Amino acid sequence: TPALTVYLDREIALDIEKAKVIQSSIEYTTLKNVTSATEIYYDPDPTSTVIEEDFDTVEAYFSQSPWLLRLELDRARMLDKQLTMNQVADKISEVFSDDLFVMWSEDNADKLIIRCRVIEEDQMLKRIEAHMLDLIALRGIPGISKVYMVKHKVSVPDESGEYKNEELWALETDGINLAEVMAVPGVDSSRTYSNSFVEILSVLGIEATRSSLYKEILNVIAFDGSYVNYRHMALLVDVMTSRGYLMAITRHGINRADTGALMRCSF
Amino acid sequence: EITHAISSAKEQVQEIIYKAQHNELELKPGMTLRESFEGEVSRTLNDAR
Amino acid sequence: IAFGFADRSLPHFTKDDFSPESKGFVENSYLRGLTPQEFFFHAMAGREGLIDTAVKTAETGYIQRRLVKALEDIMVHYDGTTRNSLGDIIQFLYGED
Amino acid sequence: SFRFCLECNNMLYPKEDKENQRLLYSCRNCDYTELAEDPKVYRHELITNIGETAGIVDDIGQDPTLPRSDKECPECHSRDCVFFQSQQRRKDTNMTLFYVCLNCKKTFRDE
Amino acid sequence: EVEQLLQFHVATYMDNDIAGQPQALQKSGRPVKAIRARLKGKEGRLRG
Amino acid sequence: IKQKLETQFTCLFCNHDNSVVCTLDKKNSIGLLECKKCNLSFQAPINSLSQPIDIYSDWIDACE
Amino acid sequence: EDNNRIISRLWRSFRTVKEMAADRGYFISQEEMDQSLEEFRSKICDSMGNPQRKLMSFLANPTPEALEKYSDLGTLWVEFCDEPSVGIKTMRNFCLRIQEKNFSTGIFIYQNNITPSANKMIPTVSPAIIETFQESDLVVNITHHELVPKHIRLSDGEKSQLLQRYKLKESQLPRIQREDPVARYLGLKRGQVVKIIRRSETSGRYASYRICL
Amino acid sequence: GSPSEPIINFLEEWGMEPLEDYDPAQHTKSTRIFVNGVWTGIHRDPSMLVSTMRDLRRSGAISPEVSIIRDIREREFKIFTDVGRVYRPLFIVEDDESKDNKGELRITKEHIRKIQQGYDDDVYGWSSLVTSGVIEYVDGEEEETIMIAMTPEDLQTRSLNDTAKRIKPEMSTSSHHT
Amino acid sequence: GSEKVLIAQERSAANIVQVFKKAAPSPISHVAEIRSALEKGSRLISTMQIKLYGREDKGTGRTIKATLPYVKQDIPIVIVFRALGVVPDGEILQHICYDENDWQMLEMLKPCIEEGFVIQDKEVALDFIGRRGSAALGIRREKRIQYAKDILQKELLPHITQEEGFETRKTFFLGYMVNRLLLCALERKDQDDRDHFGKKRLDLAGPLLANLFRILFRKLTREIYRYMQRCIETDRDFNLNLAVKSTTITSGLKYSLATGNWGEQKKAMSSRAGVSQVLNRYTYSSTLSHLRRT
Ligand SMILES: [Zn+2]
Ligand SMILES: [Zn+2]
Ligand SMILES: [Zn+2]
Repeated sequence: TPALTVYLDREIALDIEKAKVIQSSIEYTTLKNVTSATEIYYDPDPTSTVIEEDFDTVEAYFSQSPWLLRLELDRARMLDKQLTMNQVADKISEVFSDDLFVMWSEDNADKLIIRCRVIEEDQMLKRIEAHMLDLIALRGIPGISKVYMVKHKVSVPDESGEYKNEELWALETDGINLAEVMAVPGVDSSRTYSNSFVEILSVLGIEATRSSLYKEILNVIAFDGSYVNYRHMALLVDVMTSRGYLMAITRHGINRADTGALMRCSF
Repeated sequence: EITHAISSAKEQVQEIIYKAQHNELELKPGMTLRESFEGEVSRTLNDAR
Repeated sequence: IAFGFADRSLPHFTKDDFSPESKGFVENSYLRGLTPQEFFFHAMAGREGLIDTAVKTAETGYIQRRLVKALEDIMVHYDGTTRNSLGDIIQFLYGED
Repeated sequence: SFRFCLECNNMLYPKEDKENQRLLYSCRNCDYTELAEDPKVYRHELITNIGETAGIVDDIGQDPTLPRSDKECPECHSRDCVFFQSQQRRKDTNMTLFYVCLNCKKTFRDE
Repeated sequence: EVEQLLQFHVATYMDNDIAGQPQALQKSGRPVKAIRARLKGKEGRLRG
Repeated sequence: IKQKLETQFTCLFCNHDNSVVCTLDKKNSIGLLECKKCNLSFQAPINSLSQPIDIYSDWIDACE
Repeated sequence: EDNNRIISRLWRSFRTVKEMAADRGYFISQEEMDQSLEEFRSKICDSMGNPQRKLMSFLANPTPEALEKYSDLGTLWVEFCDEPSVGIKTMRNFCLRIQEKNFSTGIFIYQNNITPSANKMIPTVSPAIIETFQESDLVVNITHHELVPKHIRLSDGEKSQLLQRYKLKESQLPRIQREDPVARYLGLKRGQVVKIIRRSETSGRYASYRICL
Repeated sequence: GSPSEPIINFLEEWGMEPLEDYDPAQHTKSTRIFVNGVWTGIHRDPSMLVSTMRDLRRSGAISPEVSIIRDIREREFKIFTDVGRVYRPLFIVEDDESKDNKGELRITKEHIRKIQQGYDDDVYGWSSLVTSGVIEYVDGEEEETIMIAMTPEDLQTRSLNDTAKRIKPEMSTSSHHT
Repeated sequence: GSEKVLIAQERSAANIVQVFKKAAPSPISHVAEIRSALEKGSRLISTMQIKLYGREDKGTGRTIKATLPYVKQDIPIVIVFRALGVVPDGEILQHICYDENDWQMLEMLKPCIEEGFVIQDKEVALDFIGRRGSAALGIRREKRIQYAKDILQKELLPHITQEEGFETRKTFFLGYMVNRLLLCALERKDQDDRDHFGKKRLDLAGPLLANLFRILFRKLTREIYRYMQRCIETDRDFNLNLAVKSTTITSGLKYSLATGNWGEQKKAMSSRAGVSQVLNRYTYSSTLSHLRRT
């Protein structure tokens, strides 16, 4: 269960609108997540079409290969994620150049339809569709599937000197991507914590990896109400973080030491 | 009183079932309809017990 | 209680039954009297718990053995440091105090 | 619905005749070519709903393990019908029940 | 052939758990207890 | 890309085992069996699911 | 639009590079460290908004305090690369420019990635030290994190005193890889000892020592 | 253990169509018949065939160990006559709506009297009750398409408030149970 | 003098198709397995598997391949279907699927038909099948086809039939298997529960002793064959009793009932141990519980 606990700034943690905006900008969204249906049509006339549903649309918009890729999107998915047709068209164009036409329909229509034309090609269109439904990314950080808005109660000293509980808004993002999340504007790039120490060792360092490991061990110990002294966990996290890298508690990290052979062969 | 509390818990579970089967149940963040329904039923039963 | 049968947990109930009495809710207590369905559910729960305990005890023993084999040559010397058998300093002071 | 050939009994493939500029269905083992009636060739449904109310049987009323309800039928108006949850085995399947009467065999929900 | 047989015997005398070939069996059915199996295992030398 | 493999088959002329090279080309669907001893060459038409055993059986059938 | 966020990321990377140069002991003017974003956009961006990486290269000299502490600190020439794909054509010109102006340490910053071929053209510039850093890895200063403490590069005399007090060799201290971000932030070399002052819930302040490989 | 040849003979005598006369374009609603795993044929009206097979199994012409399963949702008819199937005996409740014995048990006090006496009124043991038609054997697969009752008192609706005894389940999810 | 009791063994039922799903690090998504057994004797014969290749948006062609008994590589369903008897794709799709309105099944079967198109008849299909069925070098086409026919007849689904001229039942069974696999892969039906008691069998003393006696009788037959191979060249009439050794079967039965090792004496490894156990005679309840133990 990889998860990142992102903390927001002070001017943002007390606002739900800015927090929701940051969550929407951080959440990963691709074309496959918003695509509802895809179809392949044979349109020999580039200026007209055979389908009577998109007749008045193309006849008002207009005023190569005959194959046409017609993709119908979901209105609820495009409305909840706050995504428009212009942004999707621009994101498709920025990666397709002039090798694929893009014709989008208005939002006031009954169905969100997008037509594409290519300026033996039977399986080529299927391959192009499979490549589009696996690489076209709209917005967001890659690796962030779901985002949850959590309320954190922090004991802050008041202006008079007394500690009081303050409720702030933080984010919990599924997946691991600290290097790309820390660089997001409006995100506190000094308090973001990650549950995976492997990525911490590569992003921050070994000193932060030791603290993350100690925090994880303390949480695992105290989840069931048990309590263990700090010296034991400190020695445990210092032994694993002695050679500079993460040393496992298996035959790969223990037997790879400069100790005696009689001691290493006893495990 | 224990029997009345058990009957009230059963009535609440039946109401939750009726709300979930009529698209009138609130969706939990990060959970589907069945998962949220099962969690709510388990929480209600634990509170009643 | 998962639906072990066809959309049900026991043949004494109807299909698509999400009632508490058909999903493992023992209404009666030990003094009153457990129904055969509630008795079977309690037996299943006890068997699952016993199997989980008998499976996790060996895993915990293996984890403890690995931790002991990893931490066995650590000894605090007279200079206050915490080093192993090779002499590498793990902590400059035991417990940082 | 993908048809086949009536001569060598084989599947057909879509082709574009450029001399006449039209879509045709032509075989690969012989020289049979017919006219196409639907410009649609391939269709992929991402948010599909097929498999929910598509499987309807006639002997569903002879199963004593299915519970009964007191819903009124919109056709014969009978007080004897069965009901069952959605047979779609998806993780995001709605828990909306579907009712089936023991006369006209009509499927309806409670929305 | 005799050289290969002698090499196989020498190899099985010290290690009977060689992969890619069947192990040396006794006249009863069970394989020969080599010197490698005497050290490893729960009932071995070091751990026993 | 042509696939050049070394098989453990036996030549049907010089009787030399482990000396049969199979060169398959799926772009033109052509298999070639060559011997590294008496130096011969057998051409055969292959497909997309062909294998050196298939062309070996074809050569055996053509030799008899 | 995208140009605004690109210029913002470039300014953040420049501020991180300035903070890294100031932490290593080099003299940085107070008017340059506290540079705002509007002045940065007015000085770097042209008429269309495209920045110029050649106009951001600067030179920093060590402070007198760092010169008294470390006697092996020279000039630091910071140069930003204009080409996204660093190849054999740019590395040769960079090495020639470094060897011509007798630069002591030159920090290289690329845009996209670096081919493995040019990676071999870095140790061949000795005794000059060339360190490569990614732009995306320089957007956020990792030293300002809560879990990342403060590292102080110890001198030769302090290292010798610590080794004589503890009576140990150089292979008995906690090691740290050279590819570590904290090690690369200070330009650590093989044989340097760093001191870490961290927080401990049992005694308050704790002082530890590490050695780079 | 029981052979499958009499089962196939009875199925062919009743009205089972062979596999050579099967076609999905014409038989888009028939029910397949599986005997010990292998597919034998299809039937157009399995409602009468299953009833006749159950009547023959309850009469005595077929061995009581033969398991008969009818999957309506999957449209399958399985006749298991293999060896090693764990089965258990259960009473037979009249479910046919054509007599006054519906809703009650098929076994009455006369069967108990004949069992206690050990003979009929012009040996009588457990096999006699099975061959009569009041107790039938069901395995794990046949238990999937049947409705069993815990106690006979639950077969009929009652008209309490006892703080010492247990509480019976309400069972208010279904309107009427069969 | 020791009281030994045979403990019942819980095994999986035969002549049934069980569909399961594979893990993520694997190019296979669904696997339908069936261990086929003969009706007479109740012994295991072989096990047939059908695997659907193709991960979620990974694997290009989502083709299905079957594993025949005594084979070295997987063979697609189209090849074995054309080698059985039905060569046109229309008849194959009619025997496999029974719903022309559903397009998902047709789209899933399209890669299989596209991959199995180079085979247009039955001769080349049988020739390609026999090459993978553990065939030697030098069988030639005149005998490779006959070997592939014998491989496809027996071994492959023997519970259906074994006589000649009865391939329609095998084709229908293969079509039903493919239809069930496609229905389970389309998320229209849950996977088969392995813990279902309806698909389990309890082999008691009957089938186990039958298999043991069959193995002992095969060993005695081999011994009698070897004895007659030597007591014939002398041109002397044997006394019959001297050719049958009554010690082999008795010794094997005694060993298997005393030590519990099910199998031959020289093959103690890879054998089920613990079939015969010492009868606990501590009390009546202990014996009653040991007599009914699986
Ligand atoms: Zn044709
Ligand atoms: Zn009706
Ligand atoms: Zn040769």
